[PDB]
Amino acid sequence: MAGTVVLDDVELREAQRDYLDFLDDEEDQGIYQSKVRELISDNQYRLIVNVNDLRRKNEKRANRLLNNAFEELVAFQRALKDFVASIDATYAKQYEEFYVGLEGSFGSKHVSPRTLTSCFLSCVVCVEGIVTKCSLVRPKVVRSVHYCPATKKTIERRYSDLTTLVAFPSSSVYPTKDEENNPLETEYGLSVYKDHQTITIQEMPEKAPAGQLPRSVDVILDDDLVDKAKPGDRVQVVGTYRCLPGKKGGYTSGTFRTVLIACNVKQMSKDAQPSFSAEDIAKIKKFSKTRSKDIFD
Amino acid sequence: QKGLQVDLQSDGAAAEDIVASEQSLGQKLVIWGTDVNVAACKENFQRFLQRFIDPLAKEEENVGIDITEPLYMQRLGEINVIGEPFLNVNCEHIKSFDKNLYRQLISYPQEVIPTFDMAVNEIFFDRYPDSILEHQIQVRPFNALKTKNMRNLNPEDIDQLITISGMVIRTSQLIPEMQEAFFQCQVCAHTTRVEMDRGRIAEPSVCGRCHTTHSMALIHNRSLFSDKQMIKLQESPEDMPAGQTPHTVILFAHNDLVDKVQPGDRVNVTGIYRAVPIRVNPRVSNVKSVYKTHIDVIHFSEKRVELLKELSRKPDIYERLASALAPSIYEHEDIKKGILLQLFGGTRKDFSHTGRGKFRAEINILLCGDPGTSKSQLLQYVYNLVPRGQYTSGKGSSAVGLTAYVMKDPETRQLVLQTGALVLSDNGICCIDEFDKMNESTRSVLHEVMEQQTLSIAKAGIICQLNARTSVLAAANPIESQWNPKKTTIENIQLPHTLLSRFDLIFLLLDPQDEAYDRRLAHHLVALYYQSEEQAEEELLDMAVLKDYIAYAHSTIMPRLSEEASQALIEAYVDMRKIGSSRGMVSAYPRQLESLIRLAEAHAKVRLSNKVEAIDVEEAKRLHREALKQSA
Amino acid sequence: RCSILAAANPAYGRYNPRRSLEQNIQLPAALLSRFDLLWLIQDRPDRDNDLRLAQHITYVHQHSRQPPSQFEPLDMKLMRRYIAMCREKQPMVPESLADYITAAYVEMRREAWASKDATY
Amino acid sequence: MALKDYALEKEKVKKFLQEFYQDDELGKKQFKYGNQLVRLAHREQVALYVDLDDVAEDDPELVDSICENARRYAKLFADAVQELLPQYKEREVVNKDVLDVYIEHRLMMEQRSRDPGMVRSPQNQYPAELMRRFELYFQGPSSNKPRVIREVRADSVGKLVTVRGIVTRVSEVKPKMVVATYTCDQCGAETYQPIQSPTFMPLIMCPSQECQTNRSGGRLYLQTRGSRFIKFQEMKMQEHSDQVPVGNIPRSITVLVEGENTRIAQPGDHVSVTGIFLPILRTGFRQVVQGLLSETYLEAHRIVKMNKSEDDESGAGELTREELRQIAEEDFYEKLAASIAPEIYGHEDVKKALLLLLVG
Repeated sequence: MAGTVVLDDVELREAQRDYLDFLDDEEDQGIYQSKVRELISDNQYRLIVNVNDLRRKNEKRANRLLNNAFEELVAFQRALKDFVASIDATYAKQYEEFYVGLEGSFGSKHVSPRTLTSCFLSCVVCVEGIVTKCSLVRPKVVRSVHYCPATKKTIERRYSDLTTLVAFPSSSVYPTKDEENNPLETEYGLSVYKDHQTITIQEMPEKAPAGQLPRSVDVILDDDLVDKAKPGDRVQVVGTYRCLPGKKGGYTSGTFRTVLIACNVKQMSKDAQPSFSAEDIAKIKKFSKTRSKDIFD
Repeated sequence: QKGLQVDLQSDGAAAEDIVASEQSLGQKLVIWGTDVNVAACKENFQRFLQRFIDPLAKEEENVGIDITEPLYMQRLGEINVIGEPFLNVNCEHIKSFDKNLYRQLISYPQEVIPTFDMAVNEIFFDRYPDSILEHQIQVRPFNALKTKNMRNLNPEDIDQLITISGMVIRTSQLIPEMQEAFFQCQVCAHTTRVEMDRGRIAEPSVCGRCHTTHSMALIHNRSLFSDKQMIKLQESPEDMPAGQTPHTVILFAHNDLVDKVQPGDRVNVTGIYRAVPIRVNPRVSNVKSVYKTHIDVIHFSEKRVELLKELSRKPDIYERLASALAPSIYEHEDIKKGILLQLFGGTRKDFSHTGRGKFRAEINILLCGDPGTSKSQLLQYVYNLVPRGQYTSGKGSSAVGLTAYVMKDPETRQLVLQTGALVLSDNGICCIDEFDKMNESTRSVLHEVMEQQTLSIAKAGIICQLNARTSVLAAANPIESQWNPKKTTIENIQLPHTLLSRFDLIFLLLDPQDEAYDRRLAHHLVALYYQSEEQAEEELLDMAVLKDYIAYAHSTIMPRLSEEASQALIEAYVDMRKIGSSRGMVSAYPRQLESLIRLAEAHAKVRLSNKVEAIDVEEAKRLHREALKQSA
Repeated sequence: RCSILAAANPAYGRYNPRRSLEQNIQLPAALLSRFDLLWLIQDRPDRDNDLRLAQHITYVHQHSRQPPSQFEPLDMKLMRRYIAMCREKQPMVPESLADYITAAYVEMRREAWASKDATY
Repeated sequence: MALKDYALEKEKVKKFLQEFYQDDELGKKQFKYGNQLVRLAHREQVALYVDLDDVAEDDPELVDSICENARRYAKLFADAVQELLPQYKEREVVNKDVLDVYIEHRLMMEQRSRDPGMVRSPQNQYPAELMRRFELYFQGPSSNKPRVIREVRADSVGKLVTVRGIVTRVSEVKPKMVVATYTCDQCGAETYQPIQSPTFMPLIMCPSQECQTNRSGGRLYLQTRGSRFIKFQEMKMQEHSDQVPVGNIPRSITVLVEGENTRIAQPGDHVSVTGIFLPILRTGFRQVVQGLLSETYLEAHRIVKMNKSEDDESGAGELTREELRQIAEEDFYEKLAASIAPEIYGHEDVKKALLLLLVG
């Protein structure tokens, strides 16, 4: 508050034209150019992008992602949209909104959510621990097909509450505003949904001293991760702590609730498993041959 | 509602030709929204009060009103003398006169009923113009020709005359409703009657002579109010379906109709099924999508009685009716023999002049056996046939929850009482099982219900004494569900001596191990096992006669004791005292003496005779003699 | 309308003659003679029955159905679709065969009259 | 996307169910337009069955157009039948229904007021929502395969799918107001406002040619007479029991019941609900609705009663004829007793009583 929000609006005009050439050039061997022709036929939604790829080339904007994680989410919405429609435009017609995650390292900010001083505003924090409670899966409306049974016009309205993808500090109580002051209805014929599931993460109390209390922040899952966050399993999520604006009263005081927009949900003991190598082929066969009496003893 | 009348003529043209004669231009005026015209409905009702002759009217019920002469012509001198200017008009008389006027009153009683209130005043002024009362003469139509339910309410019956009979559980208090507004000026003295019709609140800002805004204060202490009694009523138990709970409709009563229908009676409710949108906020005019269904309350044959009298003279009516309650078991007729006399009980007498007003003449039968062997059909068959039967659970319900207890109610700001099950079946029969394993607290409250006939509950600052009484039956069970000849019948029954002494007769389901006993019982159930329904309505009478046989002697034949048949009760009481052997010198209380008189009144009630002879007295002691040998 | 299929358990696991037959199962007498057939699963030290118990389980490791003996397994829509067509059939017992059922009930009471420890 | 105009749709579907006889599934030219529609005008027929399978086998473009938009491609089917109602006037019988008595006198007055010279407001006329006296039922066509809510994706809604859920809890039937008739008490004029949303709009102003002269605000009165009522019903359903995978979560679904199906369905039975899936427009309540509140629900067209096995009220299903001789080729029974518990062996007399259990 309050000049940090105005500075983020200017960077939005330059952040949309940042990853447009990162996915079109042949600097990263050819991973993005080879997987683009396979995910369209499989009908997915998320693209596998490594974070370490944007550091070996030019180490300039590699640290700007940790200072403002909200501006980096808009670049993936315009880079992938102009990529699918330019290669295989036979399918990029029913879905006009996409989202890309990040896999890899995220600096040194992936610690316990405790260091919340005045130097971590509008940054990125991660809530690590053990998943306890899990909610249900509900289709979250992203790009609703606004239809009007009169003038027959299309409206592309986005929410503004720092909760969805592209949003601004305003309100989300179903406003009645419209570009032409026409009634709009959600047409589920060619709409875009999103599997929304909120889970809670609680750290283990084995490291609690004598004056500190653990925290519990909800984590929003993704779309291609259905039934991948069950209670009784540790994860590794990377979110961005934000706030929700409230219209209660004239001047907004210190009313800021807790929310976390996870950019990518990773599984360590479920989706990931210790893969074998050259040690689980030769050492196992030799252990059963040259044995002593019996290997059961 | 005050609706205007719109003429049905050609707009823009006065009269298109048509001279002298009136062709399609007569009295086409009618109320906008109703096919009933005031100028036409009034003329059709004046002839109904002068040219109506009902020769089929009785004389014992229509005392003071002539039969050959028009009935409504003699009622002109009856309204001005009763005090209240409200005439009671039956809807059945309207159908027998004009069929067109009868269909217009039920289809829309919102403007036809107020129309009748102005037609009677014109006839009343032409006979007794000097006799005046309070306000004006109003018409309260009742007794319709429709019998529907809450589930058969069609959407086309909105704002119509619907008559549905039911039972009123409880009523609300008194809610004053301000009708005509009353104001008083702060400078001068001037009264203003503002009609608050259609639920509207408005006050004039201009006075009479002062003519100053915000100078006429409101005074709600001299206007005319009206009590709003919220009366609840559900479907009648005689015509309710089995398998679902009945629906309760909220009834409203205003004017003199407040505190007229006592809670717990069967009064035919005649009202208008209206609907008003629920107002969520009394300030801002808001309309709820779910309306409130409210009803504004407005107010045997000779082909079957003669057949019941011919069977009373037959000496086999007592044996045929006793065998109809055994659809499977051939023997064991003495168990269900006393149940037939339980529905009759006897005529209740009053002795308030000697300090003993309340007195019950009902018979309480006590049973005992295996709950399932021969008592499975004697607990669910006396519930579907008898409409005054209420079934309840012993262990499933609480002790105070079965009767009338006290429960908090923050809605009315008063600790109101709640009903139960046996408190509603007055002058009938209650159904309740599990008496051997019932609650300990439930056994204590039964020391004054069927004994004192006055449920006095004075606890938690609630002084209330209920006067509900109903014959209650029981079905006990031994400690091992089997008779033990090694011990007496006293140790087998776990109930105390003060509990078993309050019952009249006593029976026990015995299963002898005799070989010839199965030859008369096992050969009967197999004979009717493969047979369908080709012999039930051929060798046994229908159930339509049993329900009509008890609904006639309970309010026509009042038997009483005499001087010869009453002397046998004294000699029979001394012989049954020195029993001994089993228990000893017992039965020295007026309990069995009072129950013996109830058996004689029940036997003479089935015979349709007020005079009790010595024949019915010998039959009363015979049933008590079989109860002694059964438990010994 | 439900068909009760009770799976009770004795007070000592297997069948052990400890006391009367009525007190062996913690259940009142109102539910003992209420059923139609009262079966019991016991165990006897016999190597003939135990030999077949260790044979059919061996074929389970190879085949997921019945062992290759003489019986064959069924599917699913066979025994239920055939038993559903006779639900509306109402058999009629003639007057000649009805006397045999009544005469058999008299002889059935002899085994319960001379032994009060079992069912009645 | 699906931005199609509605000014030309009414001129296309009208010539599909009027001047052309709809052929049945068996290829037989039924005279439904000259038998069922004749008794419809004579207050004898209540509801009429309109099978959507006859349109998919003849005009596949009309069925596929519902998937793109269902705001008008699903309600105009009853409008074409209403236009043929005045043309099917043969004999003149007196009105027996008490509801239609106070309707013929108010419509004749409007004919004497709309003379060529002074036309009144079009809102005071009866369109195609009040003059209709029938409720058509639409079965499941061939646009979507009838499946359960679990296997059907969330993006497949809004078209024309079939839900075979299970009713769990119902409510009280309340007559829903269709055409809210108003009456201005400041000039003596009326105002007809037909509404379809469950919310009610308390209109105060009277947009008429006479109320404009007052210039002070009209006072409308909600007249319950001279309108139309429909048996509205609200219930909550759940997914089918024998149509779930391995581990799932329950999901509620709102299904509206109107017409002849009201006061028949009971909680516990299995039904197959088919129709569209479109949101509602909550505009009227100035207390509950704060901003927009564009809730979405499912609209039902035809409900078919099912059970457990097959799609009919029965405890179990039946087979054919060639499959009966396979089970009835023994003396009595010997392969069914061994089929019980094929993993264990022992006590064959106990397994015999298990088969003789459901018979009773």
